Amino acid sequence: MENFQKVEKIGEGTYGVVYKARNKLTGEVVALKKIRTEGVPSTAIREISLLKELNHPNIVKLLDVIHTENKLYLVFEFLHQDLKKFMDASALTGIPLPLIKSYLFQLLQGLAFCHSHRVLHRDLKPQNLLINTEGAIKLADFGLARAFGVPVRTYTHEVVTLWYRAPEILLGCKYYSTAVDIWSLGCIFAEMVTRRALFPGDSEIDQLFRIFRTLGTPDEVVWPGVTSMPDYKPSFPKWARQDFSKVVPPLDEDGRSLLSQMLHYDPNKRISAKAALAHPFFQDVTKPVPHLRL
Ligand SMILES: NC(=O)c1cc([N+](=O)[O-])c(Cl)cc1NCc1cnc(Cl)nc1
Repeated sequence: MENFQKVEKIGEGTYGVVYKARNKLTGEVVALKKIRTEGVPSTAIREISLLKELNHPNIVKLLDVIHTENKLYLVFEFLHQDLKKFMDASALTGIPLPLIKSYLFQLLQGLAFCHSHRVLHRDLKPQNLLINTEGAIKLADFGLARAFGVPVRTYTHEVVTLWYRAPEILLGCKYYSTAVDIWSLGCIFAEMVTRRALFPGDSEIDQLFRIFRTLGTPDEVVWPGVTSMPDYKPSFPKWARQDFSKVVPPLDEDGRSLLSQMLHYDPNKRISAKAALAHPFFQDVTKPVPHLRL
C-alpha cells in the first residue's frame, strides 16, 4: 500500500502474497498479507475482525484487517523465521530436546487459549509457527474454514500440504473440533524429534494410508463411528498398528506417552491442549534460547 513501505516479499501465503513492510508513520515492521473474488464475504471480514481481539503471547498478533477494492489486507506482528526453516537448519544436529519441549509447551499454551475462546486453527504446520530470538514460538495464519475456507489450492496453483491433517478431516468429517489441532501439533512434535515428517502423504489417500500403516487401520473398537464416516471405505486395507517405539526414536517414554495421546484416532479420546500441558513430559520444561541466524 501507500501507508506502508514494502521491504521485501516474504513469499506466498495460504491465501495470497506476503510482504515484510514498514509503517511509514509508526515505523513498525510488519508482515502484510494481501488476499484474493465476487465482492469479498462481508461475514468473513467480521470473522477476521474478531481475531484481532485474540491476543496471547504465543499467537501472532493480527494488527489490522483492511478491506479495500477487491483485495483484503491482513497486518500481522512480524517474526523473522518459521519453524520449517528452523528445522531444516537444525537437520544435521537436531533441535535440542529442551527446546523441542519448550516449543511444544508454548504451542499447547497457545492452543489452549484459542480453544478456550472457541477458535480453531485448522491448518497447523511448521511453516505457520513463527519463532524469535527470545525463544518464543507463536501460532500464525489461522485458516478457519468457516471464516473464508479453501479451494483446490491456496487460491492460485499451490500444492496443499496434507502432512498434518487429522484423520477425521481426511475421512470427510464436516465438523472439525479442537482435536484437529492437537493431531497436527503431535505430527509437528514427532517431526522435531525425528527430523523427518511423520506422515508425508502426497495425496489424500496416501496421507490416510500412511497414517493407517503406522497407527493401524482404525476400527470401531478404537474409533467408534469411524466406519460410518463420509469417506470411509470397507475396502481400506487393514494394517496392524506398529510398535510405538519405532515411530519417534529415541524419544523417551514421557514423550512417547504424550505423543500417543495427541495421536489417538478418536477425536474424543485425543488429549486436549489443557490436559497435555499437565503431562509429566513437561515436568522439567524450561525456555532455552535458540541459535537463530537471521
Ligand atoms: N507474521 C509474520 O511475520 C509472517 C507472516 C507471513 N504470512 O503472512 O504468511 C509469513 Cl509467510 C511469514 C512471516 N514471518 C516469518 C518470516 C519468514 N521469512 C522471512 Cl524472510 N521473514 C519472515
